[PDB]
Amino acid sequence: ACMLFVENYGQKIIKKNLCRNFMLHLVSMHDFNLISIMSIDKAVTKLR
Amino acid sequence: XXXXXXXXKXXX
Amino acid sequence: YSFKCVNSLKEDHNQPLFGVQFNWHSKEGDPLVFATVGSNRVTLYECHSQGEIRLLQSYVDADADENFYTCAWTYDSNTSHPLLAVAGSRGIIRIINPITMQCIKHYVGHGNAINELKFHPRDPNLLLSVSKDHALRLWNIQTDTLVAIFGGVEGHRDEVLSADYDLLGEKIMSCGMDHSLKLWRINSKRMMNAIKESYDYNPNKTNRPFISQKIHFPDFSTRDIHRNYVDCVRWLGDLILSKSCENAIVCWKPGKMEDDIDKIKPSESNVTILGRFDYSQCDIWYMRFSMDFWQKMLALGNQVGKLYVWDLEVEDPHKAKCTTLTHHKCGAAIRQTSFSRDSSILIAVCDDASIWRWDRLR
Amino acid sequence: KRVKSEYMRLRQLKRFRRADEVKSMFSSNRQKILERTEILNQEWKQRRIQPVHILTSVSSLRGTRECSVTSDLDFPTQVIPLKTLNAVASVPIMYSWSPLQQNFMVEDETVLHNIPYMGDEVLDQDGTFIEELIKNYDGKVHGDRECGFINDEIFVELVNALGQYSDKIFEAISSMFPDKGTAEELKEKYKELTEQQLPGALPPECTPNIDGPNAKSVQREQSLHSFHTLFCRRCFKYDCFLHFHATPNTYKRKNTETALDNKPCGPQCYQHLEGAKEFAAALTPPENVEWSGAEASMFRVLIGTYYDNFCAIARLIGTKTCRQVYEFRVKESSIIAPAPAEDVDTPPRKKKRKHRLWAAHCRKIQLKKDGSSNHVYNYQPCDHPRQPCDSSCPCVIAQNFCEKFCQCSSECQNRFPGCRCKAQCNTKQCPCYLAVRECDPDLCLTCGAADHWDSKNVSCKNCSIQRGSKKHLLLAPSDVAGWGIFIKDPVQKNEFISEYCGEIISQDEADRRGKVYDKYMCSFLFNLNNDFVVDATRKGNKIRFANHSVNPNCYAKVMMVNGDHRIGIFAKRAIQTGEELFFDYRYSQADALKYVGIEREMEIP
Ligand SMILES: Nc1ncnc2c1ncn2[C@@H]1O[C@H](CSCC[C@H](N)C(=O)O)[C@@H](O)[C@H]1O
Repeated sequence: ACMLFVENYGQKIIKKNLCRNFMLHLVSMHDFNLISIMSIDKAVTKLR
Repeated sequence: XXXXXXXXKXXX
Repeated sequence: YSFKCVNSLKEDHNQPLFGVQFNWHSKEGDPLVFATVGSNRVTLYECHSQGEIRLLQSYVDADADENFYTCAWTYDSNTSHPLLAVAGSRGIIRIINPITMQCIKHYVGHGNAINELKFHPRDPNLLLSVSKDHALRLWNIQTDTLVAIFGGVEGHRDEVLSADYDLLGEKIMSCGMDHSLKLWRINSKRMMNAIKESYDYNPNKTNRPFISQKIHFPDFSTRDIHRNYVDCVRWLGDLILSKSCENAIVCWKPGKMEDDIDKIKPSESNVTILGRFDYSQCDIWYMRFSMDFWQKMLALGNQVGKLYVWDLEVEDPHKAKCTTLTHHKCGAAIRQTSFSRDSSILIAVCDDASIWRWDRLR
Repeated sequence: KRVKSEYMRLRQLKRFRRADEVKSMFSSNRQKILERTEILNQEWKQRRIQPVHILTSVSSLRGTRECSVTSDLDFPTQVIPLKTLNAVASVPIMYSWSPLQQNFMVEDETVLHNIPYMGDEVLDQDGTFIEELIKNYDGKVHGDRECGFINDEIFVELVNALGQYSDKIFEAISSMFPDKGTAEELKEKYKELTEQQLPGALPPECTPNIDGPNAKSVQREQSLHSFHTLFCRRCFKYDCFLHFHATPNTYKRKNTETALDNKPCGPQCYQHLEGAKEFAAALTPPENVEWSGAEASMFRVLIGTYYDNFCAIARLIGTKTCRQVYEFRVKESSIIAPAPAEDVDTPPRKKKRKHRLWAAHCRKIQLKKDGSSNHVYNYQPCDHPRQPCDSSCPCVIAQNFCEKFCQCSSECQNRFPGCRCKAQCNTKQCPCYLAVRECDPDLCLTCGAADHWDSKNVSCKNCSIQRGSKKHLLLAPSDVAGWGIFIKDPVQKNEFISEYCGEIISQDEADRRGKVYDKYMCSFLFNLNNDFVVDATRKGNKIRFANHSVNPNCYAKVMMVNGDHRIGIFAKRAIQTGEELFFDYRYSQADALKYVGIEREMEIP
């Protein structure tokens, strides 16, 4: 779900420029054991 | 409380 | 304020009388003809000077053991012929043309029974149908295409009868047994668009039938206006008159006294109440008041047969100078109210298959 | 002694200034009316109308009825023949209903807020039930003595009633009005009088979102406080409208899951300086460059994430290097409290966890609490802050597993073992198939439970709700009663049919609704469990419009969809194209004759 979302809506996030807050949501899933560190890099890359 | 009873398709 | 009932008639069917309609969609100088429906008989007639109202052509249901309730005129631009639609206990809207002598249009799909009829103020071919179903079906009779329902997931839990378009045609009022007044903005681009593509279609275009919309969040609603039913509410232009079985009549505007109707958020619920042109001895629901084609006067009768009627000018409820026209013979129940296409002539229509005509003492 | 008359005296003065005001828009509206009426008059003038013509005698229709409107006056009674109208086939009635594929909770309704109409033939006899209904609602009818409310200076005048200048006045304020609150609410509003307006859509302190430039350097928990409060892990969404608060998310986890290939992989890393690298392990003059408070925010956010990988922090924030972060991470850590970062292995490692002991627990689970086999309750997270999964375990007293969403840790024998059916989870030997639950994707690797969850082909059959393998229904009148639902394509016995989705409500409201529902003879309700019931009145599935048989082709099976009590349909026999769809509603016999009496059969013997 993580990348497949941001594959489509990061530019929306980019336009919204809520990047620093979006990762905060992404903070939770690792805090929820939903996603490990490995996919964390994916999201920041897809921002850039 | 009786005024709150309304059954008035026609007249009462 | 200066009138008198000068003629009265009655139909032999003896069933209760129902929706009255005056052909405001007409031309000046032309013979003005009015129409009204009973239980299963559709009636069309024209009054004249010297107190005479010539009987006119009129039909009647003979198969559907169904009582008809509401009706309204109709007109077609292509044929240049007016028509008229009627409704009742099964809700199937039927639009007949005296010229064609027959209603040759079929529209089934409502659940129980229509309780509100009105064409769009501008479009001669649209009518949203509020019914007993707690549903709001709009129809393009000209193209025979149903249009979006209104309400649904946030529809009306209880029955709703009264609804109205704004004269310009961008917002819809709706209130009824639920005491809620849910209301939607027509000018929404979503259905501004939808109407446009609704206006054109071909069953041979594609297998997929036309897909209308489903709007579910009304712009505004509340129930604190009337602790009981609300059944007689129409657009006072930018203002919205209102009343209930409590023999009380009032207007209201959304938000505060300085708040425009269009600019308010759909999420706001603040209210502003104003108006006192009230009445008495009409403690029940299911009647239709009336307001003139020129929007200069307001009228209604009483179930005991008296009339509660006033103007719409600078006269305001700061003191609310009453005007209580009446007649002794007519007292059974005036279910329906209508005028002529002016402040001249009025029809008073009684429950016991009878009608009464009030005229201007100009 | 009350504020109403003063409120009247205050309302009248503001009413006094409103006279020209109420005149204003009324007059203004007419000008808006003025333009509107003629504009539509213009086009009304533009559009010619056709004069109507009266009927003439119809030769072939001579044998018809004639009527005459009676002139109530001395006018002649004009006579005309009747003429009939066209014929339209009737359709069964249906409430305006809204599509649904999920489940939602509505809180119980504490007010009448409705007095529905009925045909008025039974009220002549049972007319007390309506006021019995308000008794169920406890006399809380809609529109009771509201009459607007008190605000503005008159609201300020309520505060002055509290003081003595003046005693029964403020008690009266908290007595009559439905929103009276209490005199204490006046004292707090007296304190609220210092601001008279909501500070904002936030707590009064400054907690803007970080991407907002004015975001305060909010600490980790406070910044994270929003998410958990408004998130639900149970259905892994924010405001899971089917589960409100859940739990603090503090938990135990090992920290040594990192390979820890610490290298000077970034210019000015924690590395590139031996001493700087040396002090890193020990602590387990920064540059002139500064840090924003917003920048400091993630610093306390991210220190909990790893506490160690300063490089990843640099790989996150591009403002500075790993150094000047690792420096600040040292600098921030020079003030803040230490972190747990703990590792455990637990006494249980292997063996002693033969699933038969869970069945042996299950003997205890059955020998005292499950013997009735009808006491079913809503799942709850059996969370044990310090205790073990004891006899008073929340799920134990609820008589169900310690779910993975609960906080009974992995050692818990009340955890469901697994779904190990190597042909398929779909038939008698599969104990997960005997389990009320869909075969968990994490468990039935033996039946392709998670295998291609996007795809639609697998050997197991207990895999429907997890994707929504729905059929194609039909809408039409039914043979037995009104509307109906029909299937499109043939299906076999013991196969899935879409779940009976609907709103979830409580017993009493439904009991309050049902009696009203039954008065109109309505039932969009399925017995959910001993604690709740599913509503399908306004929102609803697509199967909601089917009908009943005593020997139908399909039947309903009670489901436990991932801790949610749900209810699907399964085929009793063989089905081919164009068949009706019924099931046994399982009412009382007196009810059944009252409600579903029609059976559609004749007498063969
Ligand atoms: N087999 C049956 N015979 C008579 N009534 C039935 C029935 N099955 C269901 N009903 C009635 O129908 C109600 C369900 S709502 C369904 C109504 C109708 N079948 C229609 O689709 O239009 C129940 O309250 C029940 O009383």
